[PDB]
Amino acid sequence: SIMSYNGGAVMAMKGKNCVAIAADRRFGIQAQMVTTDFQKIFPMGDRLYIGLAGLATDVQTVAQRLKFRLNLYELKEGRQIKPYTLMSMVANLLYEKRFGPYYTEPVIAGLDPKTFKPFICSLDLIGCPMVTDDFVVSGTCAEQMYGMCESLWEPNMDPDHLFETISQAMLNAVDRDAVSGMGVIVHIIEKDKITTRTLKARMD
Amino acid sequence: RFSPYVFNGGTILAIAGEDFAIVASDTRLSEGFSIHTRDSPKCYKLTDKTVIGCSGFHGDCLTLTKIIEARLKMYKHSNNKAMTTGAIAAMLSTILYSRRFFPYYVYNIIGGLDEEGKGAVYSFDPVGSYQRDSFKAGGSASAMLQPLLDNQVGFKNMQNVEHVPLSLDRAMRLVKDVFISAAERDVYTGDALRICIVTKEGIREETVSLRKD
Amino acid sequence: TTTLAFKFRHGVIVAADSRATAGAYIASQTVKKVIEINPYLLGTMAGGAADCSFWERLLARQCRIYELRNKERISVAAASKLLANMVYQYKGMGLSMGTMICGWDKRGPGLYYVDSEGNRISGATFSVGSGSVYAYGVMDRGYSYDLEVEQAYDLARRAIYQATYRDAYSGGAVNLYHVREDGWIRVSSDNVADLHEKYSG
Amino acid sequence: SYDRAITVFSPDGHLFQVEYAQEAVKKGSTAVGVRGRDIVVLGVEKKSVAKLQDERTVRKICALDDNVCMAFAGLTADARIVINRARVECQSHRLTVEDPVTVEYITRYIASLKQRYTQSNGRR
Amino acid sequence: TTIMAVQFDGGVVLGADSRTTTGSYIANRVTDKLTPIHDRIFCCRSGSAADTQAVADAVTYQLGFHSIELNEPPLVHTAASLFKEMCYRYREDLMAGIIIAGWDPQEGGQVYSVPMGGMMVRQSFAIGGSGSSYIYGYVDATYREGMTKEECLQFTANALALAMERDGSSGGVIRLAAIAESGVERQVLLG
Amino acid sequence: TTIMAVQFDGGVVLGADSRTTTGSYIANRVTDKLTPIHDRIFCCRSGSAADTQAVADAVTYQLGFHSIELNEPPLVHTAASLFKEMCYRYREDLMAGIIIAGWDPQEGGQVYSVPMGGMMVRQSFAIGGSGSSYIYGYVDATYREGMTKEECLQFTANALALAMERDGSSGGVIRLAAIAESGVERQVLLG
Amino acid sequence: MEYLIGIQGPDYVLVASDRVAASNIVQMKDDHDKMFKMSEKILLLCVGEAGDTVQFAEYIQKNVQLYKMRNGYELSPTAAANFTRRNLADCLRSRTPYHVNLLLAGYDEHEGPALYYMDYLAALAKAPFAAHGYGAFLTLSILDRYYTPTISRERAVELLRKCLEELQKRFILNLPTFSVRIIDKNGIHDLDNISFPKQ
Amino acid sequence: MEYLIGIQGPDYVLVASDRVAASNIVQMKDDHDKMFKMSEKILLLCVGEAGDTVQFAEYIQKNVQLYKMRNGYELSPTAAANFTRRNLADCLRSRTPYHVNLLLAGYDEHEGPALYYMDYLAALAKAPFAAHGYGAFLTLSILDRYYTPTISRERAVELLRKCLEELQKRFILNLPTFSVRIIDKNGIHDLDNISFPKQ
Amino acid sequence: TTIAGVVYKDGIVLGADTRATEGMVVADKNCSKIHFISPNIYCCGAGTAADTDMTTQLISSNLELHSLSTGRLPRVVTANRMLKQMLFRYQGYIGAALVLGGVDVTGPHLYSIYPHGSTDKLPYVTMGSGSLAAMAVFEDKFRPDMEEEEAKNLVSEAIAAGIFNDLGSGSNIDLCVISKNKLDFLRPYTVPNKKGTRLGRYRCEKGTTAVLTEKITPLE
Amino acid sequence: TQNPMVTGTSVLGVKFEGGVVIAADMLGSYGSLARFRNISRIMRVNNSTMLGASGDYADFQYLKQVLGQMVIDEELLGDGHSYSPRAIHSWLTRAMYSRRSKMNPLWNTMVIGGYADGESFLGYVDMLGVAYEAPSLATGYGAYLAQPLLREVLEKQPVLSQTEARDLVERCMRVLYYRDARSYNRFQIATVTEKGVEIEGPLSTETNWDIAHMI
Repeated sequence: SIMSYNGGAVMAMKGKNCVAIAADRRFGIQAQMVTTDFQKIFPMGDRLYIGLAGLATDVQTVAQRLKFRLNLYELKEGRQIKPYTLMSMVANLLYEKRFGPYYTEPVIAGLDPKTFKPFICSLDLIGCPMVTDDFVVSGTCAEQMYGMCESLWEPNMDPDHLFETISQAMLNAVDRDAVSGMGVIVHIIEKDKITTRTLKARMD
Repeated sequence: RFSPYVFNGGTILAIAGEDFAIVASDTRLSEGFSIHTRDSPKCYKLTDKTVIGCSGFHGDCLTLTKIIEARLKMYKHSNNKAMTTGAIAAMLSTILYSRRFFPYYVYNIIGGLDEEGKGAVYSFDPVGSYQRDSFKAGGSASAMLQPLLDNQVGFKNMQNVEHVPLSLDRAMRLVKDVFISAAERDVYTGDALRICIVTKEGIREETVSLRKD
Repeated sequence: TTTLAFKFRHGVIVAADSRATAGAYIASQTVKKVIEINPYLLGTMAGGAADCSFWERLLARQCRIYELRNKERISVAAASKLLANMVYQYKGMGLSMGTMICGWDKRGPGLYYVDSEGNRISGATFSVGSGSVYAYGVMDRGYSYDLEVEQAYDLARRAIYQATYRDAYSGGAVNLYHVREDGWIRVSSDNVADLHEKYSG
Repeated sequence: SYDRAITVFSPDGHLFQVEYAQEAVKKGSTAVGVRGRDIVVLGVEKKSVAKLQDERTVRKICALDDNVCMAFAGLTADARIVINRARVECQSHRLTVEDPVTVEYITRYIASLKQRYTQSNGRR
Repeated sequence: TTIMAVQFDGGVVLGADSRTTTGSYIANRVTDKLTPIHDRIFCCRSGSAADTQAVADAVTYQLGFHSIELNEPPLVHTAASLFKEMCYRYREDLMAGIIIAGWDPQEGGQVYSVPMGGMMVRQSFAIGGSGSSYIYGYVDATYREGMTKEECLQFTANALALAMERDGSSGGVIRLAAIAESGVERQVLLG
Repeated sequence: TTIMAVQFDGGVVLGADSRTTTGSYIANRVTDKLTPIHDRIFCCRSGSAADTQAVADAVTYQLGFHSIELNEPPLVHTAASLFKEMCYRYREDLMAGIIIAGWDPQEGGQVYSVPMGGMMVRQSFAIGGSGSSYIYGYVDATYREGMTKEECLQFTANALALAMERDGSSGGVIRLAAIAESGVERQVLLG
Repeated sequence: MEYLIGIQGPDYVLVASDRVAASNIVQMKDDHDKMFKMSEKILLLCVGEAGDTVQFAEYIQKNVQLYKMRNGYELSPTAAANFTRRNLADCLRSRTPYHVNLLLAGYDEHEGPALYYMDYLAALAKAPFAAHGYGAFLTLSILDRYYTPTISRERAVELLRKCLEELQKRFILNLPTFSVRIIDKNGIHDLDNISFPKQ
Repeated sequence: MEYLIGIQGPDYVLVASDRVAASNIVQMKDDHDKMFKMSEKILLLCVGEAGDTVQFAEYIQKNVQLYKMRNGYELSPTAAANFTRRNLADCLRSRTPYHVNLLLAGYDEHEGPALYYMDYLAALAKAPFAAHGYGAFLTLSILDRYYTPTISRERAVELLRKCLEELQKRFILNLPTFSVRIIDKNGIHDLDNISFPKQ
Repeated sequence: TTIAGVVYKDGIVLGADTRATEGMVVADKNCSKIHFISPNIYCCGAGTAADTDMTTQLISSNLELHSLSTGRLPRVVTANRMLKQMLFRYQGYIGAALVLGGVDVTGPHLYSIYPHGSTDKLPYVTMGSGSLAAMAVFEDKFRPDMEEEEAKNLVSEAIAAGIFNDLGSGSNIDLCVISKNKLDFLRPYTVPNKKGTRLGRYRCEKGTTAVLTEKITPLE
Repeated sequence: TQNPMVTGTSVLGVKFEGGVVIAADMLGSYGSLARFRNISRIMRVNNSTMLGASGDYADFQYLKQVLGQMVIDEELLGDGHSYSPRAIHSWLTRAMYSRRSKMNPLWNTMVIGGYADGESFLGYVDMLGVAYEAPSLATGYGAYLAQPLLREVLEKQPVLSQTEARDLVERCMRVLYYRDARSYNRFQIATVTEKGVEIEGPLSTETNWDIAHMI
């Protein structure tokens, strides 16, 4: 298919007063890797990230049109954007190409800036937003990632056990996929600091 | 026009143990968007030491089961003993290949005991290739069940974790939990969970309810 | 899928990976792609896993009948010729088969390559599979006829490691055999994740 | 399709058509063969020439391959069709297993052709 | 193309048009679609022309040999069962709209319908052909239980006159046949 | 799906079924296919459901603005000419079986037929829809010149009853409307 | 896809082909042999798809060898080439037709040297020189530029040398080596495996 | 269809391509140049179909030259490579999309050497080494076999030598010659036009 | 997807399930399918989920503009006319099946809008994939002028029929009661299907995952 | 059968306490046309089993012919043995599967009711060879419309009396008359008991059209 042309996997998971996001590192064309440091998670202000998965053009294209509209928002207004507001901004951006659609599926994760409350959502390729309270996934290996998160997620998790759950959810689901792998990067954010770790995965 | 195939869903699961073999499956038969019945298991007892699971097109699963049960009788009338578990798997590989150019749309997993009282799991493709494994999951939700058992049974992707073999008690609650996660996200996984346990003394059965969407 | 085989002074080396996929889903990681026809012949699995499994089991039946009638073992040239003729009768019907036939013979080492289309060729080095072109590049650099035994083990082991690194459908563990005078001997079976820490430093 | 048992057992355990055929051999001309350690030598006798016939058309030493010669006795009509079926088999061996035919292999083809032919229906 | 059969108490009444088209050209301007099989058993044929002529001769072969062997005049249900066997075995190759009607000494007049599928059913009145769709509403309101013979000849004449006027593939002249115990009265009618 | 309009001397009589199908499922079990445009001008619509609803509102927009500007009750031929212009310009996109009928002070009752092509013709009685093919033979023999109003309500009731019984796509309940100089008498009938 | 050539002289036949066994994008084998003996003075040069070149051409070989054992003497090159044409043409209108292009070369004691030409539709042609493959479009124009009916075998080799140097100038495939035979009154003789060093 | 390579070092970028301009079965030109300068420290290497490689790549060249005349200083290699990606991606969902595969090489005074990778779908990739063409399947496995991040430019050439000798061993196309550049703190330098003598 | 509506003696009861299935995989378990239009008019959506969202927001924006200009309460026939004039313009390429209901001055009004632009006023309607199972409950047990306790009991039974008989449906049942003076929107009306409880403890501790590289960046 | 010419429609069936009841209408459609309006779509097999069918009607007369012969030739053996209803269900399953395997199917869908040895039997048979058992069955559009009405009674009340079942069928036949374009208001009800097989006459429904006065 078109989504399986480059592969990819993005997972977000909600914790107690924190939220983690993870993605793979492989860039490739249908059978053949090219590099293992392809960026798929982009910062949108402090304590608010976005992950993109799908066609590798629209990963780099939408992440630049969205940054274009975001800086004009935060200069016309005097404040940073709420996590709920960005979801309506992306859903506008994808729906304008209703018949010329971008082949990507965004995943948004971040904390609310005033009251530090987590927020996760995901969108299809024409912008149907879906907010949840436990986890959202996007990419080619979606069904493998549902078997992980339905069996491993707990309601109230400190950032230590939140890291261990989203790591074991990614290292086993991506290992079962063929066109996704070659490393996993994990961002875990919270109101005081922010933490980026890279996992020891199979380069197989 | 007339298409000869349809997908009826279903999900089977087998785990080989040290002195046991557990085979489980759902009990929902359904094609399209409708429901035919809420009671149609896939646990088929071949001998007292071998249970087969059959998922896929249900018209082929009915036929293939009756072909096998005839040939177990033809072996005994010609050799004065029952088939072993490894002999069944070598036989059924030839049966599936015999219709190479009009294949069965059936996924097969054979669980049972060997000659030494150890577990054995043989998983098949619809053409008839196989190997012996410790655990396999076949059917519609096979993409959801296989990553979970790599973590728990295979002890994969973990650090500083001791390697204890799976007991019978741990393997029961491991099976019961993994279908509850599969029934949430799969539309095909059904309502009752028929679990068949093959030991050195016979075959026990157990039925566990699920949600009924 | 990636297999390779090359012959040298001290017999024939056979190696393969163990990943079998289904679309983008990985079915298993432990598929033994070098099947054991005899105590003196070896065959690989490339393309259709069930078609290579059937027709090479059917070849092992046929070679055993030849030995009982003639009271010596079959040659490597005769064994591949039987396999090339059985497959040709189903040409165009859609068989996927790209195996190789290895084994010691009265004329020395033997290494032939049999297709489902009807190709039957000799040679010194071969590499079959989806990631076969990744195996040729590293194998052509370190190949010599006069390799040592422990050196030829390291060549074929690292050559599979480079193919699984680039190809998406290749991976698992690295099986490794050695065809000798009396018969084949299983050498080792290394995981790729263990070779990654070995070959890095 | 002529279906009739020609070769049947006797009441004392013989096959009469087989041992009647061994007397047809017992009045064909004599053929002798010995083997040396480096050169074999076989040669028929009783050419019985009439000095008005072509000497090559009456030959009874023929070759199945380069390495395999053949002599016979008995009646010559049945001989040269056993030879022509043996030439086909030793040629089709080369399309199979690449070495030329061993001399032991071609006699198992002839003897098994000759046995099952005392077993079929409607064949002397 | 437009065929019709109505029974009454003593027998049956058959009727058909006479136009045979080839796409849009009138190949045969007058056509006898009422084929005799036996002396008291007719059929009226529709659909493909070469198919229904070949089947009607094979049934005439089989029924004539059947009746000369039993030495007894054959049944209408017997003749209808023979068309069913050929139209069902060869349903992938035939386009036949056969209606079998006729008088029998044991049961009187019968009317059977064998459409293009290959089934068979007895009816009080049958109707078939391409132009038969335009007179379903007329034949439902006008039909009355227990007619005489002279009303059934009037009833099938008005019904064929309306389908011939409205359909393009029907037309020509109306052929009628009344089968009773006494014999067969055929006539050619127009208007 | 099965619509019908018959004029008499003082006015017209309209009738339609109430079944709206989606392939083989009954989407709407009761449906008003008799759409008012003006106070003495109706239309009954068939073919595509979303197409004929959109055209009937655009003509109602144009005819209402036309009559308020001339300050005079509009003509039936005027309203029929507006459906012709939209169904001909957009004949590649529409599937409409519109029949326009109604009373006019200058000419009495008129009945116009606009089929799927986009033409227009005045008739004494019109008939349309999918199930209208099965009652062509009935409506030809039963129709009689110079009926009263009470006979035309009987005449369209029996004709819709036969098509609803024989067609699968028609069915439900019969809606009738009689338009005269005095006004419009609508009624819902069954049987 | 791959190439062979047919120079025929007054009392000899000079044939040559490449040595490359191809694959998807790689070459499996660099010393392949397209040359099939049937008799002591008859060769066979077969080009086509994968399975049909090996099995059809050795099916011919078992019938030519059988003719010599049944009779004592060999076929002529004319009858051998005209026996192969019957076997394609019968198997052409069938469920499994062979798709091979070939040219046969032979010497006889009566009519001297002979060269025949065939395709995958079984048309014979007695030709003084011929070629198959896509390189035949490049190399036939050099060959009729310089051909003489009375050409010696020493300068026929250097005519073949010139005809193959141009094939490595304006032709996109690799083709490094070429095996050469020669047929005369004394039978088959191997010439030098001429090549171009790619080092 | 045709080949180029991207070895990148600690303070240099080593690029090379072939020189063959192809046709139906013949080669039109044997000394073609796939190499396009834009600045004194930025090259461009374009591969694709017939018309789009020449006209797109010189459309980029007139915009990079225009940036230097309007401002006085040149683009960075990062901004130059990220300007080209915008021009494919805008022209992709259009009536006339360009079908070219390219990789850009540059040196900067701030961040040193840089290499980027693109395809006909406009995806960027900062890579230490890359290749296009069907020969990339053959030659990437030699290159990561022997690559060191701290590799000197003298042994990087002989690494390129080894990487091209194997391309004339198991690859069916001809490819006789290869033009080599090198980019460093002093700009573009021509190296030796390395080749393999087919005589 | 199963949406349904009814008209009782005073107002309108709307109902829907909460599931969104991408392919044959359950994506969302709590997708809200009942939307806001005006303070007296709601609408239910079926079909393409992004097409129903962006359409039900455009029309709700226009009636907010229209009612604030006229200064009075909107009418249900206005929201009908805005929808079926824009869906016909897009020629059915926007797949949006809608059940529209509200209580204006003239009373309760219930519409059903098909994605080609055809509408119809009815006393009870069902849309969605499991619409056929819900219509059989309405066809057997409808009666005109019911009280709202019978109406809430009838609709929740009809939505539950699409839960247990359709594959692409089935979770908590939403309801909304619209009357002349009261608006009761309430999502968890009933929970017919729970999740089973876990048995085995899968819990891992800190240190069971190998990490290659970590980075810490403080914030304020 | 490549293309079904004259077809039937939905067939219902439900167990009760000591017997099975099956109902279906009396219409053979042809495309969208109702040609044959007095056919019967329920066959009474010997004394304790019973068959209805949907799909192509000319294929149904074929199986009516073949099963008619398999019962006649058995009963004149005097064995004291008859076919159980699940033996016929097993036979008819093999007849479907062995005929799609030759890519020439029988365009039917069949419901087998039966009461032998104190217990009820109700079996489903598909064109492709899919077969199962259930306490309630429905084919065609009845699987979408009438089948949810069957299950919600049987899950709240597992066993039924004979009068409760016959009432519950007539409600589901009314639903299929409203919401199906291929139905007809003339049906017949067949019922097995321990006493035998009884097929009732051309029954009719009672329709309600009070919502048609709602503008």
